[PDB]
Formats: sequence, C-alpha cells, structure tokens
Amino acid sequence: DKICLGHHAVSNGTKVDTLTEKGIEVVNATETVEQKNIPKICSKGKQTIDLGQCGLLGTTIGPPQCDQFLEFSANLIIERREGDDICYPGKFDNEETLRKILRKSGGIKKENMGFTYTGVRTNGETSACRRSRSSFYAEMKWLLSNTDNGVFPQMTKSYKNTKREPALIIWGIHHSGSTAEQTRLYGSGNKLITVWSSKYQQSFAPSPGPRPQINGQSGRIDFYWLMLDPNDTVTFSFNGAFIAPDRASFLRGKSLGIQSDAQLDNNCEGECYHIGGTIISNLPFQNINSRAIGKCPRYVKQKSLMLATGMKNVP
Amino acid sequence: DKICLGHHAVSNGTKVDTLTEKGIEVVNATETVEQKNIPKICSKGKQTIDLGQCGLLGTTIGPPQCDQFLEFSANLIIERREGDDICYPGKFDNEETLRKILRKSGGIKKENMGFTYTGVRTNGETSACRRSRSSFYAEMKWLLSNTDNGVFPQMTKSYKNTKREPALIIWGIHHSGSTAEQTRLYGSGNKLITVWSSKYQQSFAPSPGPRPQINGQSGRIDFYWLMLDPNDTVTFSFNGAFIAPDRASFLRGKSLGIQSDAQLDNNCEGECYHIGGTIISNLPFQNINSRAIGKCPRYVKQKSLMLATGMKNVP
Amino acid sequence: DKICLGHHAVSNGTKVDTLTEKGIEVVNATETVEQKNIPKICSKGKQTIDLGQCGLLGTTIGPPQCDQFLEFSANLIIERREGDDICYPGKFDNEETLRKILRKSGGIKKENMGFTYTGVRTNGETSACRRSRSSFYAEMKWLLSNTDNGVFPQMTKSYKNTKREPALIIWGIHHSGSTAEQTRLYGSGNKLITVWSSKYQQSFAPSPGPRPQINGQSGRIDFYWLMLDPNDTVTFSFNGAFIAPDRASFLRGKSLGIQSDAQLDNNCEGECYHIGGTIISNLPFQNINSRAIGKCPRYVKQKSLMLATGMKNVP
Amino acid sequence: GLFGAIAGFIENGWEGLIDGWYGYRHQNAQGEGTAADYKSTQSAINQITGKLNRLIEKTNQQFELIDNEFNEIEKQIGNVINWTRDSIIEVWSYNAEFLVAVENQHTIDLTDSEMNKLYEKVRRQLRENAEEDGNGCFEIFHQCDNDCMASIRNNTYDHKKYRKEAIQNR
Amino acid sequence: GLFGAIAGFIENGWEGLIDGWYGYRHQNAQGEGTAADYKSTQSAINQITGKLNRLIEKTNQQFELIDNEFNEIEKQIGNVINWTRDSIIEVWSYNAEFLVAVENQHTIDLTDSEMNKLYEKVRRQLRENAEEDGNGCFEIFHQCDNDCMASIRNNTYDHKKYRKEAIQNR
Amino acid sequence: GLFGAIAGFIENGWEGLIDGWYGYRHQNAQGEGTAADYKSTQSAINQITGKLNRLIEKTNQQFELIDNEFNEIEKQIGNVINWTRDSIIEVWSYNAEFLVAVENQHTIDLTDSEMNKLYEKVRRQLRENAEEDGNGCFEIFHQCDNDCMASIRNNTYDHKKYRKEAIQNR
Ligand SMILES: CC(=O)N[C@@H]1[C@@H](O)[C@H](O[C@@H]2O[C@H](CO)[C@H](O)[C@H](O[C@]3(C(=O)O)C[C@H](O)[C@@H](NC(=O)CO)[C@H]([C@H](O)[C@H](O)CO)O3)[C@H]2O)[C@@H](CO)O[C@H]1O
Ligand SMILES: CC(=O)N[C@@H]1[C@@H](O)[C@H](O[C@@H]2O[C@H](CO)[C@H](O)[C@H](O[C@]3(C(=O)O)C[C@H](O)[C@@H](NC(=O)CO)[C@H]([C@H](O)[C@H](O)CO)O3)[C@H]2O)[C@@H](CO)O[C@H]1O
Ligand SMILES: CC(=O)N[C@@H]1[C@@H](O)[C@H](O[C@@H]2O[C@H](CO)[C@H](O)[C@H](O[C@]3(C(=O)O)C[C@H](O)[C@@H](NC(=O)CO)[C@H]([C@H](O)[C@H](O)CO)O3)[C@H]2O)[C@@H](CO)O[C@H]1O
Ligand SMILES: *[C@@H]1O[C@H](CO)[C@@H](O[C@@H]2O[C@H](CO)[C@@H](O[C@@H]3O[C@H](CO)[C@@H](O)[C@H](O)[C@@H]3O)[C@H](O)[C@H]2NC(C)=O)[C@H](O)[C@H]1NC(C)=O
Ligand SMILES: *[C@@H]1O[C@H](CO)[C@@H](O[C@@H]2O[C@H](CO)[C@@H](O[C@@H]3O[C@H](CO)[C@@H](O)[C@H](O)[C@@H]3O)[C@H](O)[C@H]2NC(C)=O)[C@H](O)[C@H]1NC(C)=O
Ligand SMILES: *[C@@H]1O[C@H](CO)[C@@H](O[C@@H]2O[C@H](CO)[C@@H](O[C@@H]3O[C@H](CO)[C@@H](O)[C@H](O)[C@@H]3O)[C@H](O)[C@H]2NC(C)=O)[C@H](O)[C@H]1NC(C)=O
Ligand SMILES: *[C@@H]1O[C@H](CO)[C@@H](O)[C@H](O)[C@H]1NC(C)=O
Ligand SMILES: *[C@@H]1O[C@H](CO)[C@@H](O)[C@H](O)[C@H]1NC(C)=O
Ligand SMILES: *[C@@H]1O[C@H](CO)[C@@H](O)[C@H](O)[C@H]1NC(C)=O
Repeated sequence: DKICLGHHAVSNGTKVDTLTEKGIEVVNATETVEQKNIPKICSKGKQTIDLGQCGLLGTTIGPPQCDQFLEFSANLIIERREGDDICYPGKFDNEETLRKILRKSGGIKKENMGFTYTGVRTNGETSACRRSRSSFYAEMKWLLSNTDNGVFPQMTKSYKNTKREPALIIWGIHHSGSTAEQTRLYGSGNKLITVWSSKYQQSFAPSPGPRPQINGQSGRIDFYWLMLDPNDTVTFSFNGAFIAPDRASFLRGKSLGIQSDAQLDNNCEGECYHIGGTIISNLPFQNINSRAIGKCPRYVKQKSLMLATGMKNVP
Repeated sequence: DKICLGHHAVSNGTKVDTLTEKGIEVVNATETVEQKNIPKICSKGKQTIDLGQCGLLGTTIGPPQCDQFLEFSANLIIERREGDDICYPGKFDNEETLRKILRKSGGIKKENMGFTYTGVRTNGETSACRRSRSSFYAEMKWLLSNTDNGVFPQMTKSYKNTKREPALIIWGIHHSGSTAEQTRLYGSGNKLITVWSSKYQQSFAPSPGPRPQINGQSGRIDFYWLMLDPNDTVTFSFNGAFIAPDRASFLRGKSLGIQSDAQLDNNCEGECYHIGGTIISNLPFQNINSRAIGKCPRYVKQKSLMLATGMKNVP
Repeated sequence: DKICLGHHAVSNGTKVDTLTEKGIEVVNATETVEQKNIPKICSKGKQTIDLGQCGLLGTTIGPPQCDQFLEFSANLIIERREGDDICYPGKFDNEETLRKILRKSGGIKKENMGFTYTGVRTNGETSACRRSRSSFYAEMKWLLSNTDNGVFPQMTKSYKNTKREPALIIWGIHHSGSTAEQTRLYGSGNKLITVWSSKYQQSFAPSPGPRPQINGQSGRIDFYWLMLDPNDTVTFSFNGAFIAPDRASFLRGKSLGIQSDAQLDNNCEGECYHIGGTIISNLPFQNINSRAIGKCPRYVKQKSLMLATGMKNVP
Repeated sequence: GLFGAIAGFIENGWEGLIDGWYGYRHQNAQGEGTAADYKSTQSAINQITGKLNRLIEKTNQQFELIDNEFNEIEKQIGNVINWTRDSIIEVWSYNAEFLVAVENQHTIDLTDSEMNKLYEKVRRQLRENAEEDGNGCFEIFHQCDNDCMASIRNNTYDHKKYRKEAIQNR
Repeated sequence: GLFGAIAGFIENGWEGLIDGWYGYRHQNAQGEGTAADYKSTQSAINQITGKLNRLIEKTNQQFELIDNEFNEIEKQIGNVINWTRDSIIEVWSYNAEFLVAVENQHTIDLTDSEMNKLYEKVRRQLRENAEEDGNGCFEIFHQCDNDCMASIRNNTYDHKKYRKEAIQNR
Repeated sequence: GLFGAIAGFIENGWEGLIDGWYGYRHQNAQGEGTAADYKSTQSAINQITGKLNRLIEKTNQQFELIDNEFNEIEKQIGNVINWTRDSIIEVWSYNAEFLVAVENQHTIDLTDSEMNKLYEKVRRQLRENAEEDGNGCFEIFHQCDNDCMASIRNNTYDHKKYRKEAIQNR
C-alpha cells in the first residue's frame, strides 16, 4: 500500500544557536570552548626547572636560595610565587626585559670573567644573605677598602667576550644606609662608577641613606646589566660602592617560561600552561585563562559555544 | 478555476549587498553602522567633574585654577582643551601614565604629610600663580633660604604611608632662570636633591638658566612622582631648589576619564564618549570616532552597512 | 522522444576546500594568497632616494658617506644594509624614533643656526671621517681649546626656531678615549653640557676611557636630539666635550621609508614593499613577508587558499 | 535566490498584499480574492527577528583612553598604538562587511525558501485535482467555490472528495 | 530548515530508528517494516565530520608571557598590552560565535536537504505508480510485497513492470 | 550539493558542452542535439563574478615600519610588537580560511541550485506531456521534432497543443 520517508530522533536533545534561532534542539552537539583545567603542570617529555624560592633573575647573581640553579638547563622554566631574586635588598634595572630573555634561554651556563684584586678586600658580607653565616651573592664580589674608613684606590677592570654568543654581564651599585657607613666601607669622598662597552655607556653614583628595612637592611644594591656581543669588551671603572661580577652568563638554547601555582606532574603531557595548571584540549577556543602561554586554544569570553553534530530534533 | 501563490512587494525598496550581488533591492533593511552623534556629554545618573581650566595633573599640586578640585569625587572625569596642569611653567615626569591613573581613580582625597620646617622660609611665591596676589601651588611648599643669598641647611624629610592604599607623592625640582637667581633663593654652591623609598631611588640637580618665558617666567619647576605602598616610607634629602609636598593624594574608587569639547547634559543617558559628544546606540558598529571610550560599538571604516530585513523586492 | 538537462565538465579540474569537504574538485578556481614576489623596488612614478652607504640618521649630521643626501627630497626612501649613520663611532639616542620620523618626512632641508665662536677652535677632525684628509660631520662643529691642554671658556649658544614648522636639532657629547686626551682637547677639569628648551632640560658629562676600536677610535660621540617647536629656543651651555650643530633640519612633506636588498626598477609600478622587493597584487592575502609595508595584501600563514569559480566537476 | 521562487517562477510581488508577506490569490465562479498566509509570514519574520536579536546584542567591554588628543604622547609608544589601532580597525571593517553580506544572502534565500515551501505544501494538498501553471499558480480542474478555496488556505481541503470530477476533467 | 522536510512536511522523527539517520517505513499485505538508508545517513555524517575535522585542527603558534602576575610591569607598556589583549579577545569571541552560528545553520540545512534528496529520489523512482501523501509518504497504487519494497530501498524498483495495474488503479 | 542535481540525480557532466555551463541534450526522429542555456549559464557566472568583485577590492590602508631588520629595536617594545603581530596574523589566517570555505560551499550550492532551477522550469513547461526519467531527462510522450525541441529551449513550448496525443500516449 504505502512507503514512508523519515529520519531518526531522540527525547533528550541538545540546545544550540544558529544565525536565526537561539536554543534550537538538535540530535547531537559538541562543545567548542574548553572549560576543563588540569590543576598540574603536565611536564611529560620536558626538561623542567622548578625555581621555587629562587627568583629567575637570582639565577644570574646567586643569592643563597639560588645556589642549586646557578647553571641550569631546561626547556620548561617555572617561576613560583615565593620566588625572590635578591637577598640583600634591591632591584634589577629593566627587570622584566631580563626575565623575558631568561624565560626563553634554555637555561644558563657561567664562566669566570677573570677579575683579580689587589689593594681592596673582596669578602663583603651581610646577614641578609645566609649560608653557614653572613654571606653574599655567589656570582658577585662585594669590594671594600682594606680597612674601616681606608682609601679605596681608583680601579679599572675589563672583560672581553671571546665566545661566539653574547655574554650577560651584571653589576651592582651599593647605596649604603648612611654616609658614615659609606665612608667606612669605601673611604670618604665622592663615589663614581662608570661602565662602558663599544655601544653602551653609563655613569653611577650612590645616594646613601636609610631606606625602610628589608631582610634587616636599610641600604640597597641595585643591579644593572648588558648583553655583551662577541668580541666586544665591557669596562668597569670605580672607587667603591661597586658590586663586581665574578662570572658572566651565557644562554643555552630555547625554552618556555611560565608562572604557576600548580604542582608538577611528570605523567601527563601538555603544551598550554597558566597560573592554575595545564589546558589539554583539541578545541579551538578556551574560557579558562586569557593569559595562558605555549600552544593554546584562543581565549574567548563565552562559557559555551555548542557546535551542532546532528539534524534538528523533532520528537 | 485557479489558486495562485505569491509574496508582498513595494515600489520604494532599499538597496543592500550580499556575497554575490551589490545593490540588490529588498522590501526592508536596517543600518548596522551608527552615524548619529549627540553633541553633548550625556551624564544622566553619573557623578561628573568638568575640570575646565584645571588640568587633571593640576588637581594633585593645586595651581589656582584647580583650587575647587583639590579633593573631588566622580565616576566620569572630563578633561577640557583649555585645561592647564601648571601655573609656574614646567612639566610632570611620566605625565601620561599619571593621567591614566587619575582618569580611572574615582577622584582623589588629600592628607597632610606632616612636614614642618625650621631654618628656611616656606612661602616662595610667583606672579605666575595668582590668587589675591603672587602665590604658589596649594599642595606644595616653595622652600627658600631665610634671607637673600643665605645658607640653605642640608635637610631630610620622611613620610610613611600608614594607610591601606598607596599614596601618590609629588615633588618638584626648581630650575632657576639664572645662576644668580639660584644663589639668591637658596645660597651659593651645588644643589642636590635625593629621593628614595624601599624600591625607588633617584637624584636630581637643577640646571639654572633662561628658558623662553611662559607665564612671565624663564625658570622651570619639573614635577616627579611615585606611588608609595602601604608601610613604605619616602625620604627627601635636599639643600635647596626643592619644591616639597605638603599633602599626599589617595585614589577614591573607579571612574572613566574622557577628553571632550561637548557641553554637559544631565538629561540624556550614555556610555560611549569622544571629543565631539556621546554615541547612543544599540548597533554593533560605528563610523563616528575610532578613539571613542566607555562602552561603544566597534569602529569600522565604512559609512553604511545595510542589513536586509525582508525578501528581494520585485515590483 | 526525450530531452535531457545537464552541465559542463572537464577532465583536469582544480581542488578546493569547503566547510564540509577537503579537496573537492571544481571546474575552475583562483588563488587568493599572493606568492609572486618581484625582486625589485618598483618605483615608477615615485621620487626615490637610494641611501646606499648613507645611514638615514647620517643625513642629519653628515658623515662623508652622506655628503650627497644632506638635503634630499623623496616620496620613497630606501635604507640599505650597508648604511652607516656615523663615521667617528657612537650612537643616536632614541634612534628608532628618529628613523620613523625621517622615513615619513618627505626628506629634509637644512638651515644655518648662526653660531659663531671666539676663544675656541672649530676644526676638530679625525681619520674616522675621511674626505680629502681627516675631517668631521659636515653639519656639526667639533669645538676645542685654542691650544693643547688650554682653557675652554664656559660658553652659551642659543637658537630660536623662527619658522612655522618644528626644527630637528642634533648635538653630540664626546667621550674621549682617555682622561689625558680629554684634558688635551678641552683643558683639565670637569666637563658639563646642559641643554634646554621651553619644555626640554638635560645635563650631560663625558665618561672618558678606552672603548673597543671602531673606525680606529677608542672614544665615542653620542648624539642627542629634539624637535624644537616654532618660536621655542634651544640653549646649549658647555665647557668642552661638546659637538655643536651648525645647521638645523626641517621636514619637507610626506614619504614611505623602506628597508630593502632589492635593486631599483623605474619601469614597474608598485605600492607594497619588503626586504626582497615589491608585492604587486590584487589578491586580498599574501604569504611572502609579514612585515611588508605600504599598501599591501594581508599576511596569512597559509601557502594557498583556492577560491572556487565554478561548479563541482563530475567527469 | 537558491529556490527560484521569488524573482523566479513567480514573476513579481503584489504591492496590494499589505496584510502579510506571503499569500493566496484565487479565481472562481464568484470572482477574485487575495488573502495572507499567517504561518509562512510569521516563520520569515521570526527568522529575521532572530538575526536582529543577535546583532543588536551589545558587549559590555569597556575601553579607556590609551593616547591623548590635547598633548601628544611619546612617539615610541604612539607609533605602536597607531599601528595596533589601524590593524584592529581593518579587522572589524572586514568582519562587519562579511557578516552583513552572509546574513543578507541567507535572508534573501530563506525568504525565497519560505515562498517555495508554501507553494509545495499547496501542490501536495491538491493531489491530482490540479496541476502547475508555471507562474506559481494551480489550475484546479474541479470547480472550487469560496469555501473550497478557504479550505485550501485553512489547510483542510479534502483531495478525495473532489477527486472523481477533477481527474475526469483531465 | 530551508528545504521544509525535517520539521516540515515530515511531522516528526522516529526514536525507534536506531540503525541510521534517514530510513524507510513501509506498509503492505505482510505488515510493517522500518529500515535505515545507508547512503543518505553516510552523506550527512561525512559532511558533519568534515566540519569537526576543520575545527579541531590546532594551530602551532606559540605565545610567550608579555606581562607578569607576581610583579606588575611598567604601566606605560602595561596599559597598551591590556588594551591590545582586550581588543584581540573581542575579535576572537566575535569570530567564535559567528563561526558556530553559521556552521549550525548550515548543518541543520544540509541535514534537512539530505532528507529532501532521499524523498525526491523515491518519488522519481515511483514514476506514476504512486503519488505523494504529504506527510513524507508515498501511497502505492499497485500491491507491493516485501521484495518489491526492498527493490525500492536497494534502488532497483522497475516502474514499467507494475505500471499497468497502478495507473488503472488511479 | 544541497539541491542534489549536480553530482546527484544528474550522474555526471558533459565535457563536450564547451558553449555554456548548463544545457540541453535531446533525442527525436531526426537524431541527437546538444545546446547551451544562456540565462542559467549567465546567472551562475554573474553570481561568481560578484564574489570575485568583492574579494579583489583592495583596501587603501597604509602601514609603516614599526621595527627594524638591520638594527634590532629595544626589547620591551619589540616583544609587544611581536606578540601583537603574531596575534593579528592568527586573526587574518583564520579569517581568510573561513571566508574561502564559506564562499566555496555556497558557490558549489548556487551552481547546483541553478541546475535544479533549469530542470524544474522545463518540468513545469512540459505539463503532463512528459514525465521524469530520474537521471535529469524528460521522456516526451508525444513526438517532438527539432522545432518543437527548440520551442522548449527558447521557452515557448505550448503544452495544450500536444496535450491530446501525449496523455493518450500514457
Ligand atoms: C631598626 C633599624 O632601622 N635599624 C637599622 C639597622 O638595621 C642598621 O644596622 C644593620 O642591621 C642589620 C640587621 O638588621 C645588620 O646587622 C647590619 O650589619 C651588617 C650586615 O650583616 O648586613 C654587618 C656586616 O658586617 C656589614 N658588612 C660589612 O661591613 C662588610 O662585609 C654589613 C654592611 O655594613 C651593610 O649591610 C651595608 O648596608 O652590615 C647593620 O649595619 C643600622 C645601620 O645602617 O641602622 C639602624 O637604624
Ligand atoms: C623678557 C624676559 O625674558 N625677562 C626676564 C624676566 O621675566 C625675569 O624676571 C622675572 O619676571 C617675572 C615676570 O615676567 C617676575 O617678575 C619674576 O619675579 C618673581 C615672580 O613673581 O616670579 C618675583 C618673586 O618675588 C620671586 N619670588 C621669590 O624670590 C621667592 O618667593 C620670583 C622667583 O625669583 C622666580 O619666579 C624664580 O624663577 O620671581 C622675575 O624674576 C628676569 C630674571 O629671571 O630675566 C628677564 O630676562
Ligand atoms: C690598538 C689601540 O687601541 N690603539 C689606540 C689608538 O687607536 C688611539 O689613538 C688613536 O688612533 C686613531 C687611529 O686608530 C687615530 O690616529 C687617533 O688620532 C686622531 C684621529 O685621527 O682621530 C688624530 C687627530 O688629530 C685628533 N684630533 C684632534 O685632536 C682635534 O682635531 C683625534 C682625536 O684626538 C680623537 O679622535 C678623539 O678621540 O685623534 C688616535 O688618537 C690611542 C689614544 O686614544 O690609544 C690606543 O690604545
Ligand atoms: C598617531 O595617530 C594620530 C591620529 O590618531 C596622529 O595624530 C594626528 O596628527 C595629525 C598630524 O600631526 C593631526 O592633524 C594636524 O592637526 C594640526 C592642528 O589641528 C594641523 O596643524 C595639521 O594641519 C593637521 O591637520 C591630527 O589632529 C592628530 N589627530 C589626533 C586625533 O590627535 C599622530 O600624529 C600619530 N602618532 C604618531 C607618533 O605618528
Ligand atoms: C592590566 O590588566 C591586568 C589584568 O590582567 C591588571 O592586573 C590586575 O589588577 C587587579 C587590580 O590591581 C588585581 O586584582 C586585585 O588583586 C589584589 C590582590 O589579589 C586585591 O587586593 C584587589 O582587591 C584586587 O582583587 C588582579 O589580580 C590583577 N590581575 C592580574 C592577572 O595580574 C592590571 O592592573 C592592568 N594594568 C594596568 C596598568 O591597568
Ligand atoms: C621579534 O621577532 C623578530 C622576527 O620578526 C625577531 O627577529 C629575528 O630574530 C632571529 C633570532 O635572533 C633572527 O634569526 C637569526 O639570524 C641570525 C643572522 O642572520 C643568525 O645568526 C641566527 O642563526 C638566526 O637565523 C631573524 O633574522 C630575526 N628576524 C628579523 C625579521 O629581524 C626578534 O628577535 C623578536 N624580538 C624579540 C625581542 O624577541
Ligand atoms: C672575533 O675575533 C676573532 C679574532 O681572530 C675572530 O676569529 C672571530 O671570528 C671574531 N668573531 C666575530 C663574531 O666577529
Ligand atoms: C602595615 O603595618 C602595620 C604595623 O602593625 C600593620 O598593622 C599593617 O597590617 C601593615 N599593612 C600592610 C599592608 O602590610
Ligand atoms: C611666532 O612668533 C611671531 C612673533 O610675531 C608670530 O608672528 C608668529 O605667528 C608666531 N608663531 C606661532 C606658531 O606661534
């Protein structure tokens, strides 16, 4: 008698949107916006460095909390909220630029710059930097007058980069907590530090006086840096209030640097990271963290965008 | 005999574009690109501040034109073309960053920093800043030697922020119009100003000499600023050529800052503003001003994009 | 008996992609992503300047390699890889900002600033800047003490911009290769240079000492600049180590600046340029160079995106 | 249009139809009448309204001033801002144009479709009692009075009732 | 849908059809049977899979940190970054929504189309031996047993075989 | 395609049709002939040309150098530029791909549609004097000479002229 044409259906359909209609029901649909976060740093197949208490910039100068990371190799570098670059208080000039460089460095290797000293002490120390006792930055030399209030001779030290890669060169300017302390460490009179290379030139003077205490100290050591090209030479000329580099840093290769609160997990594999962990997904979009880095879905504002994978559902 | 199927039409149809055809006629269409500007600042339901002659940065230091805005509260801040930050000529360091901060501040409240002075005058004044007579910045103290050419004692002043919000701290360096004027205001010899906090350090020296006259003056006062964290302390140390803060500023909440030529209108409501007024629209796009701020349609280059709201028109 | 409906086809169809299918064959298709590069700078109908050995910033100060471009007019400015701004080694402060200004300037015209000198020599020279013999920057004056180790009198020079357009003003600070050389050129004692205008103020001191040799020299001359508004006045005050401007520069109009390795070709016409030549195309997209400038297709990552210009091909 | 109804096999529209978007025009012994079809008219309207609903839906993303019309900001940042702004303006201009073109193509096609769907519904209703003219009209073999015509419009026409005479009237 | 088959002249779907997406429901002397159509089901599935294939295809573009959650970067650059990021987020949110809406409209329309294409194939097969009910059913004039019905489904039904009796059975 | 004409009920194309995009292939007493349909061919061509017209339309937005290949700019701004450029490149790459995919789907569908629209026009013309084969052919009951066939192509075939014999020739 009769033959009829039809299509499948289900009672439990899924809502989607179209250009023409909001919440039309279809037989099946898939989510295109990732909401699933893994609360771990998934590091399977990656050489990681978990810096912990060591601030990334600290690796170059070596406060005690960075003693285990003075030379490190990694393709994933994790900065932690407790990380601190310094021990004796102070700051790095142009600090975020240097962080960006170090994050993608593949790690660092160190080489002695060959400076030796006569007519001054080399063993400046502080309770702010503790090892067995009062100590200092492992990669640096706190230069002082031979005796309290003694004359600090005008000095000049030069280092030529004889490698085929740029050398990261760090130095410090010490702002004493008082004029009396400055005169004691370095002798009385005006202190001037000049630094140049073929293309860099800058002069520095300490402004001594009491800052609020950090790590027990009212002085400050501010760090400056340059990338010294192959065959270029950096020259330091100073009469005190100068924190000299002992070693230069060289970059090792390539890496991704992340900031995270999440625990390492060597068992899961991932490419997209953020403060709260790893986004593992094949979806084109994500609504977890707009600042995620690595290889990530694109951040969108919407919670959900359902892609129809079936016909209109007509029960 | 017969039944016929058809559709409506009109003689006066509207042109639209498609992927396939330019200027196809349809029964009805709506514009998607806003061209209608309201030549007013529609401020209904908003606390506004119309700065007028007062430059936004002026609110922090208080030239006479800002006397009525030393402490202000607003959720919409309007800068005007006649606005001037200064009276005695000079400039703010990092001025646009400070403007961006003040624009979204919700306004400012002031608190005395508690500095008192002995051994110097406090009442430096100029015809460039006029109230009843020659005057100065209301929030600042022009410190001078007790007598013409007199000794200005080395001084130090410190202010600790004991509030739970950051304090905006301003100070000035006075560049006299000549060496002779500098020696007269402050006594002879080198002038040095040093400013530090826990994380900030900078030194300043005046370069005296004649600049072109502005507001009758050949000297300049350049203003510097910092945001002082809760429990941090700012220290000023100086021997002259120093314009001291009397009060610190604190931010009040949240606001939108605009620049406009348009007259205030408390009767219309709006969320999108620009130099020429208010864009009031539900359309997704606008072609009025690419730099409009607040909650705005997206700027597009095109004058018109007609969205078809009917069938093809066939008369 | 019968009438049949059909469509054309071809054996050699072209693959395209759709939302639903990858590599569906169609009768005809056109490429939307430009891959064709012209290995020339197509300059038909444009006034060009090929700077060659002359660095763009060099045009303002005039090392020997820029003698032919001291005043130039162009609507297309081509920087070359061999370009060098300097002869005596050194650098321009804020150099890329000045390059961006000069690239779109339409070229420059020069005017004498009217400085004349008594009590000092004006004819400082160096083997680094060679014409018939040792020479210097054509637009600048290397001021020296009248005799070796002689007193350099404190001097002040002022220039008012009396044109209706801003004047580009350049000056240099000379860092001698040693203290002994500084004292010889300029006399002993501290050297200070101060520069101001109505809105600009800065002080400079040389740090003498040996830099690595460039063009035979261990000293450095670092160049600073400002744009002097109409009716504003720049003042230079100095006692040596000062390289004075002889002439100011004025911008001529409008231009596009490019960097290219490609040879000029006055026969082809073009609007989109890059290091490797000219992109001549009507296609909306290009995959040649993401940094192309002028009027260009949009850069996309894909090699090819074929647009179907026919029906599905069914042989 | 993709369906070839509007500006296709239907030669033109009726300016007199002020009651709806799609309708019926009939001829019988008692004369001529024109009436609007509610369901088809409402389907098209509602589809288009859905498009409008989507487009007038504002975002609540605030933007703040990044530069200054009264006193020019530093050029290093200024140049980047301008480059970024121009790039974003190009993106949005492209997006807007593409959106409106796609929406407009589909709006014309859905309206054409709706016309086609109504025509086809009628054809299936008049199983064998009528045949297609070709200008969107059905020539009814059997005689069909105002009440029979209303039965077509209200969608209750009984084919098998008038079958006999219609097919005889081949 | 644009073709008016699904949620149109076909009143509803069959929840019992668990074997495919489109199918046949027949009535004859020997009773009732329901079977899935493979080709149409596969056409729709493959089209939708092509859409999924396109959307899950990842880009290999890396991004690095441009700012810092532990220690705020300088505000001049910070403000530009934030403005740029917010602008890009708006662009992608718009792009995502528009993509999914267009894809979904077309997915519904292609599935509707596939239903229509199968119905039409059958109608052309049953040249004159049957006519359209109007709820997606074909009333077959001649008697058509399970093997005759299978001949329709397997696409080998011979019209001219049963022609005589069917047309006589007008 | 959505209409199931091209690569559907029409099994394949004619490589011999070098005169147009769509055409007629006839068989009568006097033999075989193939001719192109101008109007349908022109409709498809013009639609596609409209797409090309839209895509080759250049913008007059200039861009200037923001960084430098001979001497690297400062890294703070450099990193922001690179991040912004990479983000814009992703946006345009996405935009381009989506544009071309949508355009291509619709181009295939509009060409399929045009084939369908021509087939349907002929069917309505041959009211009852012919029936649908199913491979895009019309089996004409009455005899139809070269001039009668031309009358179909030139769109002036009179159905009621040959009605009598055709229907008799059921
Ligand atoms: C309440 C308050 O503000 N108090 C400060 C004192 O803190 C400050 O004295 C400093 O206090 C430190 C711990 O709080 C510590 O004891 C400082 O002594 C040392 C140090 O360990 O850092 C002792 C070292 O022997 C000395 N090293 C050398 O001289 C060379 O190796 C260092 C060094 O002098 C400083 O670190 C450089 O700034 O100091 C102690 O100085 C006191 C003086 O500033 O002022 C009080 O108001
Ligand atoms: C044509 C030209 O360039 N002329 C300048 C003079 O303008 C300049 O003298 C200054 O002129 C001012 C008005 O044009 C004004 O009279 C300055 O005097 C005052 C002032 O009101 O600003 C007088 C105040 O009593 C004095 N205040 C104090 O000393 C302490 O309260 C101030 C103060 O000395 C200055 O503002 C600091 O720069 O000056 C008058 O100095 C003249 C000297 O620079 O040079 C001519 O060439
Ligand atoms: C191996 C090494 O490092 N050697 C350096 C010497 O290079 C350097 O001496 C300088 O060497 C130059 C060529 O290499 C050149 O001979 C310098 O002499 C001149 C010059 O031409 O530049 C000579 C000019 O007469 C003199 N001009 C004037 O005094 C005023 O017009 C200039 C001028 O003194 C300098 O350019 C300023 O820096 O120098 C020659 O000085 C040597 C001294 O620095 O140190 C060796 O170690
Ligand atoms: C970045 O882009 C802005 C535009 O948003 C540029 O600002 C514009 O600069 C031009 C030229 O300086 C201004 O036009 C000029 O106006 C003056 C005075 O009205 C007049 O003398 C000139 O004839 C010309 O008309 C324009 O007003 C200004 N626009 C805005 C909104 O400020 C800016 O220069 C660009 N920045 C960089 C660094 O390139
Ligand atoms: C640029 O945008 C970022 C957001 O990506 C802004 O950073 C955010 O700043 C707010 C307000 O300072 C932070 O929220 C605050 O957190 C503190 C401590 O948890 C709390 O005291 C406040 O009540 C408030 O919740 C927010 O955490 C921070 N977000 C991130 C990701 O860092 C930044 O301020 C913007 N920069 C500029 C210059 O406007
Ligand atoms: C921002 O992005 C640009 C790319 O547009 C980066 O510039 C590129 O940097 C790389 C690595 O330094 C250059 O490649 C290298 O070239 C040198 C010499 O040819 C060679 O020694 C290396 O082996 C490597 O091939 C690349 O040429 C350069 N590209 C351009 C167009 O300049 C830049 O580094 C990025 N900036 C920041 C701050 O990350
Ligand atoms: C650095 O100098 C040495 C000197 O012989 C040379 O071998 C080397 O190639 C130079 N390297 C570069 C990068 O200029
Ligand atoms: C600041 O110091 C006081 C000292 O008792 C303390 O009560 C307050 O919580 C501190 N605030 C912050 C923000 O550290
Ligand atoms: C500059 O000063 C002169 C002085 O008379 C005046 O004519 C000219 O208009 C002024 N120009 C500007 C731009 O202020």
